Amino acid sequence: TKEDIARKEQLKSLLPPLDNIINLYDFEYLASQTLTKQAWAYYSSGANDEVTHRENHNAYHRIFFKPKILVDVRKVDISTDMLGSHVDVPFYVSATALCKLGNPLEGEKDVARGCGQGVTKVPQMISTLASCSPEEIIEAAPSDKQIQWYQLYVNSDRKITDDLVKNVEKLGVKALFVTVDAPSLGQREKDMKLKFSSKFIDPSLTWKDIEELKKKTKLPIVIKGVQRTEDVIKAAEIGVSGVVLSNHGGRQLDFSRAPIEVLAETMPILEQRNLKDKLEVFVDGGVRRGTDVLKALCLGAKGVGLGRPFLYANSCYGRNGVEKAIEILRDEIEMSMRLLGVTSIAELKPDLLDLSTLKARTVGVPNDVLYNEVYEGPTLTEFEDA
Amino acid sequence: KISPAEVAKHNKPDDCWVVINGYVYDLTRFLPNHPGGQDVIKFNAGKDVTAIFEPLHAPNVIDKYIAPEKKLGPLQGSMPPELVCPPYAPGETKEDIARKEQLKSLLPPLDNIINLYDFEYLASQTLTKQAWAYYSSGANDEVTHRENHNAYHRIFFKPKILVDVRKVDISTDMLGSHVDVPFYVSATALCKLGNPLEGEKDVARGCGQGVTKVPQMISTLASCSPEEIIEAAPSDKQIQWYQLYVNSDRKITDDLVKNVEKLGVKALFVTVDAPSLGQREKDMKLKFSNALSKFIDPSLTWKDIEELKKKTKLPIVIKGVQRTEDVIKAAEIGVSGVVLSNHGGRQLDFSRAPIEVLAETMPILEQRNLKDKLEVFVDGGVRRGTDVLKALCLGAKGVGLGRPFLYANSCYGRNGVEKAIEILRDEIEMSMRLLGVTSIAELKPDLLDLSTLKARTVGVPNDVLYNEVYEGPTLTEFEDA
Amino acid sequence: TKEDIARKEQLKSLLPPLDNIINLYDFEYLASQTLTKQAWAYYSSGANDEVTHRENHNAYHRIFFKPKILVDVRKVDISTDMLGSHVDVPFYVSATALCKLGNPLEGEKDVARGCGQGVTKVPQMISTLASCSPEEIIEAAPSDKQIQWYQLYVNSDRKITDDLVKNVEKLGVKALFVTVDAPSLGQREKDMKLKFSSKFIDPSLTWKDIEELKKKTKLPIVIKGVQRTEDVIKAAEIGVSGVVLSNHGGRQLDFSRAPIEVLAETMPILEQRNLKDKLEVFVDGGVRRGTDVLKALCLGAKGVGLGRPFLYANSCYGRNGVEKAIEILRDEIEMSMRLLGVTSIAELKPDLLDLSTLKARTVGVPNDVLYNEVYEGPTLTEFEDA
Amino acid sequence: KISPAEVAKHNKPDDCWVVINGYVYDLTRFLPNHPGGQDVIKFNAGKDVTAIFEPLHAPNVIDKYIAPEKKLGPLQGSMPPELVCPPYAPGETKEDIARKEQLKSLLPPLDNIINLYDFEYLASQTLTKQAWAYYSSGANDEVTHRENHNAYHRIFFKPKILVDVRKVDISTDMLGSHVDVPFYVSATALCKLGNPLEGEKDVARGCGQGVTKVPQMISTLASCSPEEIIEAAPSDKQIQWYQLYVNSDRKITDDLVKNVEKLGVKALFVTVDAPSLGQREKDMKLKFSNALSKFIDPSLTWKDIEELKKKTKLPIVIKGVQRTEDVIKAAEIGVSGVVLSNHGGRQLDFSRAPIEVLAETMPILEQRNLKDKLEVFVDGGVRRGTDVLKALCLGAKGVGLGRPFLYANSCYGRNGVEKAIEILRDEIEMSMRLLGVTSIAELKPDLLDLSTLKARTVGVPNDVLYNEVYEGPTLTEFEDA
Ligand code: HEM
Ligand code: HEM
Ligand SMILES: [C]C1=C([C])[C]=C2C(=[C]1)N([C][C]([O])[C]([O])[C]([O])[C]OP([O])([O])=O)C1=NC(=O)[N]C(=O)C1=N2[S](=O)([O-])[O-]
Ligand SMILES: [C]C1=C([C])[C]=C2C(=[C]1)N([C][C]([O])[C]([O])[C]([O])[C]OP([O])([O])=O)C1=NC(=O)[N]C(=O)C1=N2[S](=O)([O-])[O-]
Ligand SMILES: [C]C1=C([C])[C]=C2C(=[C]1)N([C][C]([O])[C]([O])[C]([O])[C]OP([O])([O])=O)C1=NC(=O)[N]C(=O)C1=N2[S](=O)([O-])[O-]
Ligand SMILES: [C]C1=C([C])[C]=C2C(=[C]1)N([C][C]([O])[C]([O])[C]([O])[C]OP([O])([O])=O)C1=NC(=O)[N]C(=O)C1=N2[S](=O)([O-])[O-]
Repeated sequence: TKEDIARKEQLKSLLPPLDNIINLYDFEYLASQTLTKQAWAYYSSGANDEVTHRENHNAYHRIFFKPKILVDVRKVDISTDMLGSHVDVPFYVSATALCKLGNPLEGEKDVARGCGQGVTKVPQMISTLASCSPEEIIEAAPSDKQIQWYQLYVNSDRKITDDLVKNVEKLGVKALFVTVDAPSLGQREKDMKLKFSSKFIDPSLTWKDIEELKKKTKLPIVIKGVQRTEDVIKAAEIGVSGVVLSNHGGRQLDFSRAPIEVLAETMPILEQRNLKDKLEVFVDGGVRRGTDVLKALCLGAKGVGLGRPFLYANSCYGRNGVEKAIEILRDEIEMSMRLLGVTSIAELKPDLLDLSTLKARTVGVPNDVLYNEVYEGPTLTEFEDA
Repeated sequence: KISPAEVAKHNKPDDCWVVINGYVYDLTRFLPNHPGGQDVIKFNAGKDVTAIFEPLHAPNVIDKYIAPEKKLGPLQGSMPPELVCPPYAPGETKEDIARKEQLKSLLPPLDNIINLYDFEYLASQTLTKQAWAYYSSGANDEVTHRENHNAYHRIFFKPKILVDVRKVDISTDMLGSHVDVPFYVSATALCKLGNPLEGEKDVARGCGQGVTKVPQMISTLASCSPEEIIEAAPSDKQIQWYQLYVNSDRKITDDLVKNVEKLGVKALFVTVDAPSLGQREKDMKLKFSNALSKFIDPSLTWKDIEELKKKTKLPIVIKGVQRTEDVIKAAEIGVSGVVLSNHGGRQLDFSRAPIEVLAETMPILEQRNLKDKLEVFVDGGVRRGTDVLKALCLGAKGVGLGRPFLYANSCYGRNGVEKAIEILRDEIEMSMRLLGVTSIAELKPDLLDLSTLKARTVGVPNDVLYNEVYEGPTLTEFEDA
Repeated sequence: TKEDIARKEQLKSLLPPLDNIINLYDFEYLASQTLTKQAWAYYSSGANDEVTHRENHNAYHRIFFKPKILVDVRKVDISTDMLGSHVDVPFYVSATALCKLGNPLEGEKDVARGCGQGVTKVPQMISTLASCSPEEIIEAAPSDKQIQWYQLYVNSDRKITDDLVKNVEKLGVKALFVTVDAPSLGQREKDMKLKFSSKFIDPSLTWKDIEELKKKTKLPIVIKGVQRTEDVIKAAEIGVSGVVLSNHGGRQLDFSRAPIEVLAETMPILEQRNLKDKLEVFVDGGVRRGTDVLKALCLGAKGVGLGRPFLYANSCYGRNGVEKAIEILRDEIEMSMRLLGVTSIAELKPDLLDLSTLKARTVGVPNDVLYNEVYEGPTLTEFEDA
Repeated sequence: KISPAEVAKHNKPDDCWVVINGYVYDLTRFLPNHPGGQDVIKFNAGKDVTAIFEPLHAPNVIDKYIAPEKKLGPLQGSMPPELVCPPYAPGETKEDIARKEQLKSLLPPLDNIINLYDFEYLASQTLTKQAWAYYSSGANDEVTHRENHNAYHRIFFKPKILVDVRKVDISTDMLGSHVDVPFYVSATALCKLGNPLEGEKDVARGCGQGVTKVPQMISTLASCSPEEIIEAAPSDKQIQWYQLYVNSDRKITDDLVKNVEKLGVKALFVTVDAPSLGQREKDMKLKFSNALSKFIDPSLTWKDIEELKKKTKLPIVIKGVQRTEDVIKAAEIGVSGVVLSNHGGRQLDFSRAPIEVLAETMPILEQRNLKDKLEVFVDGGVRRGTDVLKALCLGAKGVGLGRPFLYANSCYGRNGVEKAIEILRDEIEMSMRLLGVTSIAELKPDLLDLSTLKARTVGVPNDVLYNEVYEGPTLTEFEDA
């Protein structure tokens, strides 16, 4: 109801200067105060109780580092290559449907500008349901070396997909991410709630359709949305290039595991089934700090993705916001490796980690209301009255 | 003919004379065995209690429980005016109207309810204090009632991708019939507290009127008679199940089984987990400023259930089993099923959550080959479609809900019970696709991550001095705000 | 400061009628509002951070029951015998120094009246630093069969102790509890704090002094204050009768284990070293409900003790308070056995218990301030405005 | 002679000219290597900065760090009035006086402080915002800083009874000397933020004036010179230890070791866990509206420590080891000790708590026989006497505290540092009796319950809808109140 004015006093001239944004949560606190209710509902939502959405972040907290001291770390190099090309930093913007709800004027173009306008050029997955055409987004994209991938929601009308694959290969996208964790649109009750005052995606998809989609294209194929060791090993038996261990930001099945627990489980199997070199394994979901990024790289992930932080940077400070988020994260990784005693993404191995309490995901017995309610704790000292 | 004078006189505990609907009853022998505590009858002895009485009981109870020669006689004209008891609402102020504006249509239109918690919220705001305490309470500290639900959250899923999940089919077979859904309505006592006009006649209706029909379990302590509730059923194809408390006068029980069998209920669920009434302190508290009885016999034994099979042709399900050895025993006397339950945490506190006993029991049932010969149901704390799926993956034939159907029926009558069925039917169908399975038959434990099932912790007390002085990081302030 | 008047409007005629006290916590909420600050400080205190004081209660919550259904439980008998005599119920009032701070007019006499004035007669441990003489307390004691024990703080001046042992044996006390967990008076900073506006106990005590104290008396001897399996087995090698597994209500060493964890550990060793029949093992600390009592009895304890609940019942409703607390607890035990499917304290064995998470005493990693601070949960439905 | 005009001119990042105490300095080469960030120097370039400068630095720093020919010359008379910088208190309003009434004597009399948390509380109320942020902050999310202390609580005790604990003796030997206590004061940088007049000269004093004297570790970044701090020591028998950051200009480091060795410090603690400055976001935040440098060389290697042994006769302790393999390496190059530390959680977040690495390390040190040849110290989050005892039982020779001595010295100067020593000396003595041991030598791991050491959990998110609607039990209301 006419909040738009209050909200406008918020973003107009009260957002702080980008030089004061310390971490990816600041982009998120500011976007929750100014985005429109339906932008906010749609970007932040999770499926149902959002325990997977949050467990995704929190599972990073079950893993602690075992650093090395007295290692020369004057120079640290954080570039890696993902899926053939060499990339500046080991993370990427992952794909967000409808980026124009938050940044109406420039949509997923400003993200494209942000991933290539600064020193660091980060990859950008363009969403099949992006609110700006592939055409435009790739054209906004400031800088040759900055790479871009299409993620695909195969349609029931396979005609539309085949044309679309062909048209983006024409446009030079550098790989195909087929999202398979969404045969139906998980329930996101925050949306639902405010929406009170699908043909588009084919629920029939199958590994055979991935096999045929292989033959219809030359780009590399990454299945986005694996959540089991068994389908990582399958995506390897039908020969795709990649697999993103992901549960769609916890917007699809609640009580799906966090990707980092599934990565730590799958990688030893890959190594024992000898498949490890044959598969790029990416991981996204709830990654908010450089040490999160680094924990996933140490276990074997090739690149970790981020959806919501970029998206809220982009919605509050447009393409410049996305540049600042790209470097905030770039400095976190870089400072932490220096502190970890490694100098290059390939040095990042598992023995930099204490994985002994990775499975200490607990649900504690219900608090004792009454005992807690009569108990009074000690008190600090006081200060003279006056 | 009995004079008011003579009547009123006997207002004392070892001589309870009371009047209900212009009739005097000698309730002396009766009150220590009144299911809803003897306090009510004791206190209101020597009065005309009909307003307490008439709106909370099944129409058949005076005839069914009191010896014929205790129905004393007609009261002459009427009581003294301050001897007719007004409707029982302990602790309720004149609130009755503020909670009636609260419910009168400020209750949101029934197509805006997104989940089963919405009905809890709505009922906690509009229901009568006696009925909220009665419906929402657990035994003592309620740690088993909360634990019943949180134990679900110690289980994660292990989904399949790129499976054609175009058509998914959630229907199944429970106890001989084929049901549309894998959940049912468990027996709750006294539904008229929250739905004074229809009570159970409305859950008979929401369960059967729609394109999905859910099994209904009727309670031995239901505020409507089993005839009234079956007669309310709108569909000829919906299943009703009768739940039994066996009385110390076993002929009373024996007539009751014969009766519900003729009305055509389809199974007999014999509750065995309340030999004594658990202590529900929110209720208790509500009378102080507002445990045995012969009614539930505290002597049932495995031999009784052995004798009941012989008296009946309905399948018998033992409802209230809390450990594997009793699951295995129930199997050995050839009963058809067992409902793993702790009665919604209203009886022993620190009884375990049924999802955890089921994860324990079903592998022992498989290894003993008794697995295919006993259907195992589970209830307690099931609020979402993925709780139901966690139980079906571990082996339970069917999942019971007692409390969400009581708040739904309480705020919205039968269309609440039908809406509540759609919420949950959609949530299950919806996560069967995202799990990559298309039929209940495909739910297997290899779809669950069971490795932290047992990670039920009690953490050490924390340090109020360390945390009293710690300040966390802060977010950026706006230039304004 | 003149709170005494407000406080007096509290206890005078605003305490609820004893018939409305539902559980042992109600006695505690009411005593915290009316006791004098120094009574309250001294009764509720723990050593230092009070984590042992609370862990004592909470460790009961790590243990869940495995009940039996379809057991005739029309009749349940909860009496047991402790230390030779046969006792009504399996719990006892444990010893509280200075009971007159809360009940100034009748001190530990009203407790003595309370343990024998009703149907149930419960034991009463009389404290060496009780604020009423043994003489009086035993004389207040209404009823022959009601039993009473002295607990002893041996003095440095052993003369005073020897006379005192002899004088209480004269007075018919039924056993000696020597408290050994207190060679110094643990720091109870709530006291300390309000006290801003020892020869009495011998820190030299040793198992030899217990050996000699055996020869100077005929009463049975219980060492109160064992906290290790090793000294349970020692108290058995020098032949005393009992041992109370206790850490003095967590007023002595913080980070002492809860008695119930130590009981569950010690009892199998006793059984394997064959000593089990030779030792009564009691257990007190943080027992507040009948199911607590029952969990300790199932593992082998002979009787569980309670300090603070009796003490606050006694300070708010004097001897009648203590009667009501004795029956509140008596009905809890009795209802729960009925629900457990057992009919007699000897039926209470370990297999009535799920001890699988007894050691799930966890300290979780620090909450993530910022993530939690930007996250907003789902919302219940609302109700029309008006 | 230099004219104000010429000076002020160069107020730009690649030409920093600044005036401090009537003297112009060319600080251009210098500011990217200024330990307290280059931002301060950058911003105040072209001004007379003496009020920022004079009150926060050791008296010897311009002479020790700047090339002699950069000390430009005398400034002629004085700056423009709005070019003399006022004392740095970022984000502090005129608050300086409300916090000065706060501290002026409404600070409670020093014999009422019951524990080390009291000083935290008092300093958080009276200290300057720059100094509270600086002293109290951790890296990033601060989970290692809090975790440093809570890890203690995952260890319980296993006490002895009926042991004669009449006389208990807490004294011990650390690094060759015999100390009265098993704790010491770890090096904190900039003590003048919280104690502007004496800084470190007062912890030299509280540590030595009393009947108990505690070892003091002096920082390479101390706001007083190592001479001033040793000269302040009141007792001839107290131990001072020097902590080193080695600089990229190794001659600067080499002169510094030679110097502190002549002043008679007793050990060299070489911090190795901050090659780069951890990101302490409370500080950061305080300048926005208020990481390498050559100063700490990011190239030290095990060979450097190998070369330092040859240059020195002090024992060398490596301070900042976070894993067993580096404990074992430090042992293999024959250094005397290792301080298991993560620098008070100010450097890498998700580094482990030192009490847990020590429980891991000491059994591997015993089995390799290196156990007796390396003294292992531990710091981080030690606030009570039973934390110290948990570390001594597991093997640590001595426990370090950096932050409680900084709040104590900040609110109460040297008598705070002496009081803080008594609080902790009493708490240790006191629990050695209740453990039943009378000497540090008797503390062994068979006195600890170590079975839940590793029970460091992160629980699943909980269900805000289930808990939003649950109401717990309530206590009895008074008839009144
Ligand atoms: C005439 C014989 C009676 C029979 C056979 C009878 C039977 C029952 C039964 C089967 C219940 C269900 C218990 C539950 O689950 O809560 C009940 C509850 C109750 N009855 Fe009766 N009743 C009788 C007389 C009375 C009388 C005379 C009163 C009037 C004071 C009364 C008041 C109640 C109340 C208040 C409850 C609900 C328990 C509560 O307070 O939550 N009943 N009765
Ligand atoms: C003349 C050469 C200088 C030397 C050798 C020097 C040295 C140092 C050292 C060793 C520290 C300790 C760092 C810490 O742990 O926080 C420090 C801090 C600091 N210095 Fe200097 N400094 C110099 C010039 C300046 C100047 C000209 C300013 C004036 C703006 C200044 C302001 C500060 C401040 C503000 C800090 C504290 C860091 C904070 O803000 O928390 N320094 N300096
Ligand atoms: C957030 C989001 C949105 C807004 C949208 C979207 C998304 C999300 N997604 C997801 C992804 O990309 C990822 O995975 C992320 O997010 C991760 O996590 P974080 O935590 O970081 O956030 C998606 N996906 C796909 O594939 N596609 C698209 O488009 C998307 N979107 S939806 O579908 O959901 O709408
Ligand atoms: C809640 C409830 C009520 C109200 C009542 C009742 C009950 C309950 N129950 C129980 C059952 O049904 C179940 O189990 C349920 O509840 C579970 O939980 P949830 O959580 O889901 O809810 C019962 N039972 C029988 O059988 N009967 C009857 O009636 C009942 N009720 S009482 O007895 O308690 O009254
Ligand atoms: C509480 C208390 C008080 C007040 C006092 C006292 C006590 C206590 N104690 C202790 C005992 O008795 C026990 O152990 C109890 O308490 C248990 O716990 P609960 O939780 O229940 O509370 C004691 N002890 C002895 O022995 N003695 C005496 O006297 C005592 N007291 S003091 O010493 O501590 O004062
Ligand atoms: C807190 C602190 C400050 C203020 C400063 C500083 C520090 C700290 N550090 C560290 C040490 O000393 C230790 O480790 C402690 O702190 C532990 O924790 P607590 O929790 O106990 O407190 C340091 N270190 C060295 O070495 N140096 C120096 O100077 C220092 N400081 S900084 O660097 O960071 O500035």
